[PDB]
Amino acid sequence: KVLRDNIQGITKPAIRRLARRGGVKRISGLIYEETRGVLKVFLENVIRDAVTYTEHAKRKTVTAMDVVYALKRQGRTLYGFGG
Amino acid sequence: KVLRDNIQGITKPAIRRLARRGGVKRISGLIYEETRGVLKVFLENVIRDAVTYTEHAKRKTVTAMDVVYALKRQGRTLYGFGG
Amino acid sequence: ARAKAKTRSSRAGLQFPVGRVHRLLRKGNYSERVGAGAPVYLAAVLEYLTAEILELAGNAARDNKKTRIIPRHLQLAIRNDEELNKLLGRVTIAQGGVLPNIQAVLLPK
Amino acid sequence: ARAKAKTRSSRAGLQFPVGRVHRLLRKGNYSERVGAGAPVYLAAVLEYLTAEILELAGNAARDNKKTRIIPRHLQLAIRNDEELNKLLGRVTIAQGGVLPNIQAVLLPK
Amino acid sequence: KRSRKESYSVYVYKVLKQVHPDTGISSKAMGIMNSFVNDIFERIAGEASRLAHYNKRSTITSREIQTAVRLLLPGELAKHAVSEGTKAVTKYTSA
Amino acid sequence: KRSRKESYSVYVYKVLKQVHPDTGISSKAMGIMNSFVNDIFERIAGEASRLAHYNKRSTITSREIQTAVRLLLPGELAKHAVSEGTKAVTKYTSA
Amino acid sequence: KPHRYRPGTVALREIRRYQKSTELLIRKLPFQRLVREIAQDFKTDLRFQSSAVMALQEASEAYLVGLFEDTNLAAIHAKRVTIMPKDIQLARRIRGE
Amino acid sequence: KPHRYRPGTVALREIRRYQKSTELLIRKLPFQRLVREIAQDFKTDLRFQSSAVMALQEASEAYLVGLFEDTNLAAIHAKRVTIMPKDIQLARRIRGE
Amino acid sequence: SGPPVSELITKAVAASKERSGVSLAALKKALAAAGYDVEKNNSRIKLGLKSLVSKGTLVQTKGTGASGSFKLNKK
DNA sequence: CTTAATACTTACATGACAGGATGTATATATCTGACACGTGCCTGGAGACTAGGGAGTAATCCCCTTGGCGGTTAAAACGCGGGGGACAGCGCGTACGTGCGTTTAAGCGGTGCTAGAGCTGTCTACGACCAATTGAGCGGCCTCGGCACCGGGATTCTCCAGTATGGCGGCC
DNA sequence: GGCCGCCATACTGGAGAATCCCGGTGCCGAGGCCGCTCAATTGGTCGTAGACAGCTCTAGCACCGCTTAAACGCACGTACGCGCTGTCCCCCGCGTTTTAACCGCCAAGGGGATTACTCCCTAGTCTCCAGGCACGTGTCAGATATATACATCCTGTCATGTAAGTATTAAG
Repeated sequence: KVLRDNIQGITKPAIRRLARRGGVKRISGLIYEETRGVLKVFLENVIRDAVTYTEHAKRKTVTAMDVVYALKRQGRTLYGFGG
Repeated sequence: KVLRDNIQGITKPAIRRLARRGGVKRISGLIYEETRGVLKVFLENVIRDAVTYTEHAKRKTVTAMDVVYALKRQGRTLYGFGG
Repeated sequence: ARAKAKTRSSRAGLQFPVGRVHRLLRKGNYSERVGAGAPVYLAAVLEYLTAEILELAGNAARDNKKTRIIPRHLQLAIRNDEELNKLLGRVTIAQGGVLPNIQAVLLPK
Repeated sequence: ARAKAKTRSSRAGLQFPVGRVHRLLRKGNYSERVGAGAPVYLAAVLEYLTAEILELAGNAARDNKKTRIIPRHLQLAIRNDEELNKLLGRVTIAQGGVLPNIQAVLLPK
Repeated sequence: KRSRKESYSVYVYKVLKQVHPDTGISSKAMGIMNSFVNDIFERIAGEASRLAHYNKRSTITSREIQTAVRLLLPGELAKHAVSEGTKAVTKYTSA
Repeated sequence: KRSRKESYSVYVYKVLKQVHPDTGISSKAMGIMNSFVNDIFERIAGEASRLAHYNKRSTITSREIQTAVRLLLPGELAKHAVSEGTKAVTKYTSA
Repeated sequence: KPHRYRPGTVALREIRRYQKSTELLIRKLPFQRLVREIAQDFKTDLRFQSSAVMALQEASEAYLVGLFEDTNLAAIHAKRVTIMPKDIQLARRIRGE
Repeated sequence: KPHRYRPGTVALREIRRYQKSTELLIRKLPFQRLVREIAQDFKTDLRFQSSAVMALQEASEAYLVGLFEDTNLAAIHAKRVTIMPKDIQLARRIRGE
Repeated sequence: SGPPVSELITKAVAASKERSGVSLAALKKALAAAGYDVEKNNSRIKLGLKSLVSKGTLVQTKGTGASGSFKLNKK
C-alpha cells in the first residue's frame, strides 16, 4: 500500500548518465544526494500544481496535459505531449 | 542635437557606487566598460520594446507606462508608475 | 419605490471594491461570464495580502522611528518575508534600495 | 444562387487554416473583435516560421542520412539557430536529446 | 476641465488605518500599492482565464480563483487566503 | 466512432512537402510541431491582447499582430515574417 | 594486462554517447513508484497515466541537463572540473529559487 | 600624519551606506542624454517623459544591482573579492542572456 | 647542451636573497630572464626544486616542496 | 694545551593593549510642503428582473488503468584500484582602494516654445452573428519499405612499449 | 672542476577493442486510401469602433546663469588573484553478482468520457443613489541645520616567544 523510499530508486548510475548528457565528467560523492533533494523538491513543486489542476478538474486520474500546464507555469514549456 | 559618446556619461565612479549598492568589495578596471556594454544591450532591448509600444500607439513621446510594459515583458516588473 | 442599496463590498464587509474588481475582471478579457464568488474571493485575498504587507510596513516604520511608510520600509518588508519574496522575486521596486547584506568574507577578521 | 465558397488560406495562397486561427482567437478571449488582416497575418507568420523549421529539419535529417524527421533532428535544428534558440530557450523537447556540447577544458590535450 | 483617473487609494488607506491607525502614507509607496494590486490582479485573472480554458468552462467562479491561489500563493499565506475567502463567501451568501 | 479532435497535422504535412517533397515525418515530430504552433499562437495571442489593453482597443488587427511579432520575434526572421505576412495580406486583400 | 582506459576517457565517451543519444536514462517503473509515493503524500490513491509518468521523467531529465550545464559552467568558473553541491546551490540561487 | 583608511574600510563603509541609501547613484543628465542618444539610433528626434527617464534610471540601477550581486556570488564562489568580467559573463549566460 | 640547470637555479636564487624567499614564480621568471626554457622543462624544474630541498644545499622557508619561499643554508 | 659542547646572554619579530579623531551617529531648533483633511461632483456600483445559456448531475461503459505471474538480463550495486582532482601555502607583480585638489559640468534656479498628448464630435469602415452548404480535413484501415534489429570488417581511439635529450649523478 | 656515463621524461611507433561503416532481413509506423462530419464560408445585416479633425494647453525642450559636486586624475599603498606544486583525497574503470525491471501475458474493474436532463446563475439594462477621486489647502513630521557623543580604526606602545654566539670547562 504505502511507499517510503523510491527517491533512491532514481539510481546513482542514472544520475551519472544524466551528467554525461549534462557534460559533467567527474561527479562528487556529495552530488547524488544533492540531486535527489533538488529533484525531490522540484517534483513536489510540479505534482502539487498538477494535482491541484486535477481536483480542479474533479478527476481521479492524472493526465499528462496537467503536467504540461504545471511545467509551463514554471517556465518549463513542454514540446511533445500537447493536446 | 546629435549625441555621440554618452555611454561614457555613466561615469566609472557611478558604476563603483552601484557596485557598493551591489555589495562589491573590489571592482576591476575591465568591469566598467563591460558593464557599459551590458547595460547598453539591455536598455537597447528595453527601448526597442518601449518605442514599439509608442509608435503602435501612434505617439511620439516615450511614456512611463510603456517603460513598465517593456520591463515586465522581460520579467523585470517595476512598481509605482501607473501600472 | 426602491430598496436602499449597500455595496457588495459592504455586503462582504470588506474594504476593497467588489464592483470595481468585478468590472475589471469582466472587461479584462478573461471570461465573458464570471461566477459570483470569484471577485469577492479575489478581493478578500487581495485585501488580506495588502493587510499583511501594510502591517509589516507599519511595524518596520515603527522600528525606524518613522510615523509614515516609505518604500525603503516596503523593500525591507518584501525582502524579509520568504513567501512574499517567492511572490515578488522578479519585481523591481522604485526607490526601495536593497537589504543590508554583507557577505561573510567581505567582513574583516 | 450562392457562389462557390473558396477558402481564405487559398485566398492568401497559404496552407495554415485562416478560418481555424480566426475561430480560435475569437473563442480564445483576447479581444472583443479581430481585425480583418490579423488572422491572415498571424497565419502567414506561423507558416513562415514553420517553413524555416521544417526546412531545417529536412536538411538535418538528410545530413543524418535519414528520410524521416525524428525529434533529434528538431532539437539539432532549433538549438543551432540563434534566433530560434532565443525564441525557444526555456522550451522542453520530448526525446530530442541535447546538442553535442563539450567545453574545451573538458577535452584532453 | 479634466478627466477622472482611478486608483486603489482609499481602500489601502482604510486597510492601513485598520491595521495601524497612527501610521502615515507616502505617495510613491501608494503608487507601489496600486501597481502591486494591478500586478497580482492581472496574474490571478490570467491564471483563472487559463484554468477556465483548460476545464473548458466559460464561467470563472470562486473555485477557479481558489485554484489560482493554491497555485501562485505559496503555502501558509495561501491557506490563510482560503480561510478568509471561505468565511467571506459564507457571510456574503448569508447577506 | 468518436468526436473529431482538431490538430495541425495536414497543414504541417503540406508545408513540409513544400519545403521537402522527398522526406517523411514521424508522428512524434508532428506532435512537437503542434506544440510549437500552439505555443507560439498563444504567445502572440497574449501579447496582442496586452497591446489591445494598452491601446484600449476593442479589436486586435494586423497592426497589433505585427507589433506583437516585432516585440516577440527576434530581428531578421521577424522582419522577414513581416515581409511575407505583408505580401500575404496584400494578395489576400486583392482576393 | 587488460586494456584499461585513463580516468575520464570512458566518462567523456559516455558524454559523447548520451549527448548523441535521445532516450531516457531513468528506469520508468521505480520512477512511477516515486511519483505515486509523493502523490499519495499529497492525496492518497491517485491514478496516473503512463504517458504522464514518462513526461515527468523527460521533464526531470531536461532539468538535470540544464542544471548540470549551469553547474559545469560554475565549476569551471570555480576553477574545478569535479562539480560540487555548492555549485548546484549557486546555480539554483542564480536562477531565482 | 594625515589619517588614511586601509583598502576595504572605505569600500565597506560605502557598501553599508549605499545599502542603507535609497537614492539614485547615476548622474541624471548624462543618463538622459544617453537614452536619447540610443533611442535616436532607432528613430529620429525622439522625446522622453522625464519621469520615464528616472524610471529607466532606477530600473537600470536595480538590474545592475541584481547582476552585481550574482557577480559577487560567482566571485566568492570563485573564492575572490575582486570581480572580473568572466563573473558577469557567467551570470548572464547561466541566467539566459 | 651547456651546463645542467642546477647551476642556473642556484644562480637564480643567489641573485636576490630576499628575507622572504623566492617564489617558484619569481625564480622561473628569473630563469626565463636568463633565457632558459621554463615551459616544457617545467617538469624538470618541478622535480629539481624538490631534489634540491631534499639534498640540503637549499632549505625551504615557508612553503612545502617546491611551493612558497626558499633560502640558502646556514653555512 | 687543545678542543669541543652547551647554556646563557643577546638579537629578532610578534602579538597584546591603550587612545584619538573624525566620520557617523545623537540630541535640539526651524519650516515646509506634503501628508492629510475637507468639499464638488458624476461616474460607478448596483436592485430588480429577465434571457438564456453554461454547467452540475445521473449512468454506464469500456478501455484504459490497475492488479497479478513467469523469465531475462539490464540494471543496480559493491568493491579494488589508480590516477586524476581539489584545494591550501606562499609569493609576487599588480591593480585598484583610497587621499585630495580641480574643474566643470551636473546641479540648481529662471525664461520662453511649441510639440504633441490628449479631449471631443463625426461617421464611415468593420467585423461579428446567423442560416445553410459544402469540401477539405479528420476517424479508421491497411499495406510496405524505410527503418528496427542483426551480423561482419575498418576506423579510430587509445593505451602501451621503445627512443633522443636533457637533467642527474660519479671519478680523477 | 672537468669530464664522462645513466635514467626520467617527452617523443614515437605498435596493437586491441568500441563503435562506425558495410551489408542483410523482417516489420510495423507511414502514409495513402476511404468514409464522415463539421467547419469554414458567404452574404446580408446590424450594431458599433477607431481613425480623423480640430483644438488646447501644458509639460518637456531649448537657452541661460551662478555654483560648487563630482569626476578626474594623480599618487601612495596595501592587498589580490592566482601559478605552481604538494599533499591528501576521492571517484571513475573494471569487473562481477544479484535482483527486480522489463517483457509479455492475462483478469478485472474505475472512472473518463459521453449523453441526457434539468437547474442554477449571471450578464445586461434602465435607472437611482452614493462614495471616491479632483482639487484645494493648511499645518506639523521629518528634512535640514547645529552642537555632542561614540566608533573605530588606525596608531602608538610594551611584554613575550623565539633564534643565536662563544665562555668555559671537562675530556682527550
